[PDB]
Amino acid sequence: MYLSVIIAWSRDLYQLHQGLWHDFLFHVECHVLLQSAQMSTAVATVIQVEFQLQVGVPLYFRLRANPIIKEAEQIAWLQRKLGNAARVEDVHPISERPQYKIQTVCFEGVLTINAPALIDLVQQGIGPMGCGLLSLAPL
Amino acid sequence: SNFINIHVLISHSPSCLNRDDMNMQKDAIFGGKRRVRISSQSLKRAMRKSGYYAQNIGESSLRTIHLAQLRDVLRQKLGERFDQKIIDKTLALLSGKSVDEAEKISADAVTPWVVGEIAWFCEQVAKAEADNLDDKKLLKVLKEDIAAIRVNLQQGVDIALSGRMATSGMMTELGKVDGAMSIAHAITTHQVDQEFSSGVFYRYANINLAQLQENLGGASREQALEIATHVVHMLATEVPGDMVMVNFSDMPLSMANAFEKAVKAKDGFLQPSIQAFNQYWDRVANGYGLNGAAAQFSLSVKQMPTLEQLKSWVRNNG
Amino acid sequence: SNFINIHVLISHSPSCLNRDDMNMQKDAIFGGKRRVRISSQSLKRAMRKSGYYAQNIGESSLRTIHLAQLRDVLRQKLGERFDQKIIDKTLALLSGKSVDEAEKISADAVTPWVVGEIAWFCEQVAKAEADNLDDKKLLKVLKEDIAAIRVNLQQGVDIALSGRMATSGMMTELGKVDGAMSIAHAITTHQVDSDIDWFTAVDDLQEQGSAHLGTQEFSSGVFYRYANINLAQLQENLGGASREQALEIATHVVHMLATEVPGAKQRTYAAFNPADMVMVNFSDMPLSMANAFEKAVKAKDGFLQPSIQAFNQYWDRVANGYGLNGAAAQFSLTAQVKQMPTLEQLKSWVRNNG
Repeated sequence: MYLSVIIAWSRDLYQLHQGLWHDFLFHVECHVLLQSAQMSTAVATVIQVEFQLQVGVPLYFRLRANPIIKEAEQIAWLQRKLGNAARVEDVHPISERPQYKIQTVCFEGVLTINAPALIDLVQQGIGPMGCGLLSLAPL
Repeated sequence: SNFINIHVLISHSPSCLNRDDMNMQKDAIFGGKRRVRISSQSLKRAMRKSGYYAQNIGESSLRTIHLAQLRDVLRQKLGERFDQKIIDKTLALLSGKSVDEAEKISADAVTPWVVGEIAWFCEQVAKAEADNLDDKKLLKVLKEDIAAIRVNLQQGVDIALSGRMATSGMMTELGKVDGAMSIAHAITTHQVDQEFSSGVFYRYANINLAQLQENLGGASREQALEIATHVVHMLATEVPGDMVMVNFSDMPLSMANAFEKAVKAKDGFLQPSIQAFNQYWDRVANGYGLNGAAAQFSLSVKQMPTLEQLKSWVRNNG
Repeated sequence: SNFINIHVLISHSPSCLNRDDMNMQKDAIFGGKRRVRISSQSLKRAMRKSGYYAQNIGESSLRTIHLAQLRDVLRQKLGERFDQKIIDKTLALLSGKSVDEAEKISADAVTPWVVGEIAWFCEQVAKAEADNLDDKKLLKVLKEDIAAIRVNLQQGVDIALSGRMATSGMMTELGKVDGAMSIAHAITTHQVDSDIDWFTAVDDLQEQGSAHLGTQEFSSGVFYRYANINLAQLQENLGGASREQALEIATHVVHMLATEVPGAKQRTYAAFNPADMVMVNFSDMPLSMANAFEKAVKAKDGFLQPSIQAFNQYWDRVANGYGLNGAAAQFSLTAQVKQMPTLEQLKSWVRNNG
């Protein structure tokens, strides 16, 4: 898997994914973070990892998603969609501003890990436009 | 001593607590590191709107700025005990805004109100009407005795604790309340960006007893101490949406600097937080020669077995 | 050794101890970086109006500009001592304004008064009245001896410490006071990017959102308080008081500077912190230690420890370079610096002239 990107290119979100295309998982920082299955255009300028991981290891996480308002419903949604890949250890759901409609929500917090299912969940994305990329980090 | 210092070092989750306009969890930089924060007014409304407060202290204060729906409310609550005219005149004189059948009358700002106090003012307005006192002369007569109005504040304690501001009407000279409490913003004792750990929050508050007694109409030190105990509890427990330390003193004292150097621990923050609190406490008490009545409740100075023992201990001064 | 320098690295907690007309934290650019600031006048009034002052030094001066209100206050406080005419005349002579039954009489500017001083003057005016001595000759003979009036300033040490300015009345010649002390602004040891508190005012009678919304600047900080006492000037300002008395006043000031905190917005932020360091450099010429933090201090396990390390290092440097001997005596939570484990121990060390 390849982590990498500066999209000028931010007309509409459409032109974002259409731009990077010239599937993969971006996620904005517009500026951008970009996860892809493969490893530079004049419309998209670019500024390789397969993690080892382990079971029962705590990892900070961030994720833009499309839960389709209530905080309880949001957190429940997150733990449901996370499946048995990892137990949520703690989370704050940031009710982001609507995009163009798409009501994105940014789950930031910390997971404990329950491993391959997690990998597949990362490389597949989560939920129904920037949404879906799960970013992970140690502590 | 006159100042009672409360140090409810609580512990729980650093998420979904307090949000700003962008719906993010409130924070603050302390010791050059980010701490998760809960605002004092948040804690205050959480306390004064909770059930414990309703069971031990009494009814909360009606904080509003809309005076039309308000005159509606006092009309349909003091309808029997007073005439309509007198209730309207009382609200008008008290707020300064000319009351009418307007359905849209606003005060200068959101102020807390107490119904009993208003009733008392209505009584004095009745006496005025019968004896025909000028509103100015009446204002003089009322200025003579503030304490009574403050016992009408005994009805609404959250006001006597956290004060009230006024910039219009008779209230200006009769309704200015200096809050008895003083509550710090809740912050974590540790950097919030090794194993997972729940956040540990240092809450501080204090109570100026004399000011509380004055705000309640000249109540005894006992009553003030009781309300103080209630605040100790509410601050030690309630969470919007472990370790306690009460200590008497002559001048207010906060222990936040114990956690200036942010607490670092790879597996649990509560124990090094308590050790930090203890260290800094010793250094402060020794260095500034404080010998006020302590009472520390922890599970790891007059120690205490439970929280209720400390509660009662407070209720009995030292 | 005429000069006593007080350095206080008081560490603080999240608050808004001092703000401006925009209700934003006062600041100051130092070392090219923004520092949070507490104005010297704020510290001075905080100490002046404190309880510790009221019980260890006495009653603080009455700073006003309204002479009608002062006329009534004096008519009440000194009414059993003097005739009304004497009090009026004394006030008129001291202010330069005419004191009648006018509801509004204004002095030139805000002036600090002392009731004892005015009583003294009232006695003078009485005796002059008896000798048929006109106000000019009275002003002359009064001007001949100033020390007595400064005893009358023994009852208003905040004035003797921070000076008085006159532009009208006999005060011009009689009440001009040069402050004994000397106090800096409070500056933070490190760069500060202030936080903003998004606050809301919920109406218990509104169906929609809050009835009010807003923001409020706040931050934490490791401040550096500086002051010094001119001392000879203090003895002079109090009528020729003893050096021991002056040192007593000075120790009181040290304590307050290590202790008192401006009561601004504390009812909702409660930054009731004590000073985590005090360093009373007894010395010969006024010396600030602010340049220890010119190069803004960077956090290493908090701001406090590196702040103190900076302070001590720079102090060693200045002491070595300028051959700066004279008593030292630190205090915390260079061998020429006697370490004091207790504040009271330090204060007693100061009372004993170092």
